[PDB]
Amino acid sequence: NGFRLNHVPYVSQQNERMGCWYACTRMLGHSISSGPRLGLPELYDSSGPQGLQQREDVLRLMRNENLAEVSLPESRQFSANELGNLLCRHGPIMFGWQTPAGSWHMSVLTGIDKPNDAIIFHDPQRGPDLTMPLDSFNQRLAWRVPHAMLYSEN
Amino acid sequence: NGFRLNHVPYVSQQNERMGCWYACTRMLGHSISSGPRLGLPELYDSSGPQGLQQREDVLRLMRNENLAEVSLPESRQFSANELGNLLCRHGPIMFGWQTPAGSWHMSVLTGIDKPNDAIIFHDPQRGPDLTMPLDSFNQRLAWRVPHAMLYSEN
Repeated sequence: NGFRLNHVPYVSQQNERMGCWYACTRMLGHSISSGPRLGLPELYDSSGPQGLQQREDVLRLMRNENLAEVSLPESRQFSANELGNLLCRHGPIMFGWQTPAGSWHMSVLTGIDKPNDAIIFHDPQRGPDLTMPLDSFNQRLAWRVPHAMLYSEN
Repeated sequence: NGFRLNHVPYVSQQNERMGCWYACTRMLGHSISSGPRLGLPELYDSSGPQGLQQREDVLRLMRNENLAEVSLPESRQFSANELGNLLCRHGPIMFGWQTPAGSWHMSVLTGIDKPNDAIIFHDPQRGPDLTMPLDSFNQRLAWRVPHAMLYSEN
């Protein structure tokens, strides 16, 4: 088997701005009353002075709420084993990704399905224990920001 | 809390010679018809000739039955998190350890109890899903041999 975490709890979001942020931190085990000041597009895909501000807000929360970021390969591409290895070290990982309407979303990575070359995740909108192709994850992850993948330090 | 594998099958050693070897390897998913030629003390605590031999014998078994060993840390200590990471990658892990009473035994590591700082293991002579303190595991593990902790490559 391998490379699967097994009771990462499931939390579904409230339909409010950043609803996915609160549900995802909860799946990592944190109870955090604050989050990003604007939307996901700003958080995961800003530029210039806006990018710099959003980055400062995120570092703030990361420090205060005991979250850390995954160092991102310059290739813009994880292998199954790389991801599996990170998950087994770090536990569940909250990631920002861009869906097929161009909307950004957050989900929690919980495991790797090596035979079908897929990541296993909880989606705070769509449900627990979904999979998507590893090729889709690499394509859609928020590579532009160093805070694309957050894991708990607690 | 702590990473736990939840269905490793339990196999007892009966009144068989080197019965703990056959039980542990069966708990790991293998059917292996032969085992180390000398006993447990020689497998886990030998040095000089009786030890370079048992090292050769065990590497051969590993090659033949698709088992591999965990690289032991220089510090001679594992953390709760590191053992969890190891179980997450490799599945159940059979370990050699020395009891207070002085004899060597083999057991199967299955999970970690973080809150109580303990390992969870199947003991072929004492039963399933026992725990012992992590401090005990570190004190009593067969650190002298590189094959202290074996896992399945299947």
